[PDB]
Amino acid sequence: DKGLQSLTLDQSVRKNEKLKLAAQGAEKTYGNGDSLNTGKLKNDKVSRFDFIRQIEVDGQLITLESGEFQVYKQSHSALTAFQTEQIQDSSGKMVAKRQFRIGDIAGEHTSFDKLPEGGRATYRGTAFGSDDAGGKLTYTIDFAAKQGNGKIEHLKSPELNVDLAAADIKPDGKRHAVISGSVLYNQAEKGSYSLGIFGGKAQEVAGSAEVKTVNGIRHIGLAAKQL
Amino acid sequence: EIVLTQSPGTLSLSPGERATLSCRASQSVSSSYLAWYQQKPGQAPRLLIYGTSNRATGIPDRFSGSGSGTDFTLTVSRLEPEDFAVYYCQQYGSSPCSFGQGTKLELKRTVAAPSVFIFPPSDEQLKSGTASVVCLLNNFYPREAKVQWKVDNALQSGNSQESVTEQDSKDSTYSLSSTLTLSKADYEKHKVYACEVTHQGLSSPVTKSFNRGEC
Amino acid sequence: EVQLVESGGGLVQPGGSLRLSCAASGFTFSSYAMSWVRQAPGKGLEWVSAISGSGGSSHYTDSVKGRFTISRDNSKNTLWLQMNSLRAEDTAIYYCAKTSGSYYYHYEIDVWGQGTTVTVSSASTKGPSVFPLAPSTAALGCLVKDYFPEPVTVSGVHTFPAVLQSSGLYSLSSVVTVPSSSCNVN
Ligand SMILES: [Cl-]
Ligand SMILES: [Cl-]
Repeated sequence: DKGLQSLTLDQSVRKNEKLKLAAQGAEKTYGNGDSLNTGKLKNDKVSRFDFIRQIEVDGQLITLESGEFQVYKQSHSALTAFQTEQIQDSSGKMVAKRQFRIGDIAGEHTSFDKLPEGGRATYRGTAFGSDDAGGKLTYTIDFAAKQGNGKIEHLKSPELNVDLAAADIKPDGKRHAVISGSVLYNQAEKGSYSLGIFGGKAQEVAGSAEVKTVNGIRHIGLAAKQL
Repeated sequence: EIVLTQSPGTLSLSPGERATLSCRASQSVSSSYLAWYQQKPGQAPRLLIYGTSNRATGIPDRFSGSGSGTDFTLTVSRLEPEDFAVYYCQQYGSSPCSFGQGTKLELKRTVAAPSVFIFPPSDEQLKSGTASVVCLLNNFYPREAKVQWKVDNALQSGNSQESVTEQDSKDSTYSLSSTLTLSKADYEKHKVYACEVTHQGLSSPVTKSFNRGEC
Repeated sequence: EVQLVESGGGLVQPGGSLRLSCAASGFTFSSYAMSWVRQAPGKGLEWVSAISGSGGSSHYTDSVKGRFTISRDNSKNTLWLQMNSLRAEDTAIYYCAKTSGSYYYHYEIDVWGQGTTVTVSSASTKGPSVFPLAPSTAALGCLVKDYFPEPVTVSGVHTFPAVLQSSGLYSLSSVVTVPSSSCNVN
C-alpha cells in the first residue's frame, strides 16, 4: 500500500542463484533481477525474513547460505541486508558462520544535476548492523557546498558509533548523486561510508558504512529522511 | 507432500551379511535433501546419513548411502548385532517434510520351538465377573506362530488378543501371549480350555489344556 | 552436551490442550531451525511442525494446521508446541528435533530429544489389579489387567507390550521361567 513499492534484487541474488524468503506461513522465491514487493512492509523499520540461497551444481540443487534477510524501507529508498547463519564450508557441506553484509541499496535515485542548488538538509534515521537495528543516524547535507557529514549513535557495540566525515556529493556513472567518505572514531580513520541521495527533492539518504574493529570489518546499513 | 516408499518392509538377515535398504520417492529429491535415521525399540531415532552419502558424527564406515532422482539406498556392508533396528529415510528438500514408513532389520538365527504354557483364571478375577485365560509361547524363532483357542473343542474367534515381545537382546528369540477373555458365566459353564500352537520348530502342533476346577 | 529435553506431555480428553516444552542446551539455539516429530504407537515417524532459527517463519502438516502453534524463546533456549483441540489420532510420542541449519527446511534433524508422551482419550486413571499366572523348566507370571494410561513396571523374564482392550483400558502380562522344582509391579 505505501512506497517504496518495489526493490530490484540484484546484489541480493546473483544469476542462477535461487533466493527463498520466508515470513510466517509465506515463502517466496526470487532470482536475479526479480522484484521484492516492499509496498506492504512497515516504513522506517527493519522487516525480517528467513532466507536460504541455493544453486544447481552437477545437476543437483545444493545450499550456499541460510540465515536472516532484513529490509529497511523508506518512501523513496530501501536497502537489504543478510545475516548469515550457515555458509558452504570452503566441499558440499555447510558450516556455522555468522557474518553480516549489505545487499541491495535502491530507490528513486536523485539526479546529481537536479539537486537543490542551495540550503541545508538534516536527515534522521536508522543505522543497523549485526544483531542491532537500534542505531540512530543523523546526517546533514549543505547543498551550497555539496558536502555531507553525519554520525551514528546508540549501537550496542560502542566502536560502531562513528562519525561520517565531511565528503563531497559527486555523480556516479548513472548521473546519480552519491557520497563516499571516511569514518572516524575518536579522531582516527576507522573505515568508510557510502550514501546515495534519493527522492526528486533529495528527501532521503541510504547507504552503508564499513567500520574497522578489533574483531574485523563490520558493516552498517544506513537510511535517513528529512522531516 | 512427496511420498517415500521403503522396501522391503521387513528384512531378515544374518550378522556379517550385506544389507540393502531401499527408499523410492514419488518425485525426484535432491541428494542434498535426503537422510536416513535409525531407531532401536524404546529409543528415539538417531541421524545416520545426511545429504544421501554423508555419515553423521559417530556413525561407522560400515554404513554408506547412495542414490539420486526417485531411488535411494542405505548399505550396511557387514551387519553388527547393534544394527538390527528400524531405518527411516526422510526428504527435507520440499514442504511438508516426509518420512517413509520404515524398514525393520531383523536378526536371523536358527529355528527355536516355543515352550507352550497355559494359565487358568485366578479366583479373584472370577469375582470382577470376567475370566482371562492366558497361553504363553516362550523364547521362539522365527516370529511366525499360530495360536488357536478351543473351549470344549469349539474353536474360538474374536475373543482373544495377542502381544509379542521385541527380538531378545541375547537369544534373538520372540515371546508371545494370547489372552482369551470370556465372561465368568461362560467360564463356569465349560470344562476343557485349550491353546493349540503351530511353530516351524515343531513337527506337529502343540496343545496345552486344563480342566476347570481339576488340578 | 547438545541436549533436548521435552516436557509437558500427558493425558487429556478430546478437545483438550497441552503445552509441550523442549529445553535446549549445548549449542547456539538461535542459529538452528527446530521441529516437532511424532510417532503414534507402533507406527512410523510423522513430521509435525518446524520453526526457523530466528522464529520468523513456521510451517505445519495440514493435519494440525489451525490446531497446533509452534514457537520459541531464543533468550531462554526453549521450544514450544501449543496443542489445542487435541484429537484421538494426535496420541503419540512427540520428539523435539534440532536441525543442522537456520532455515525451517533443507536441513536434516541432527539431534533428537527423548520424547514426551501425549495421550488423548476419555479413559480415567485406574490402577493395576495383578493376578497370578501360577505354574501347573516351569513358567509363572502376572496379569497386570485394566490399568491407568501407560506405562507399568514389572521386576528369562518377558514383560509383554500392553494391548488396548475393546474397553479402552490397557492390559499386559509379565512371565518368568524358573526351575521346575524351585511380579514387582505397581
Ligand atoms: Cl516471504
Ligand atoms: Cl464363534
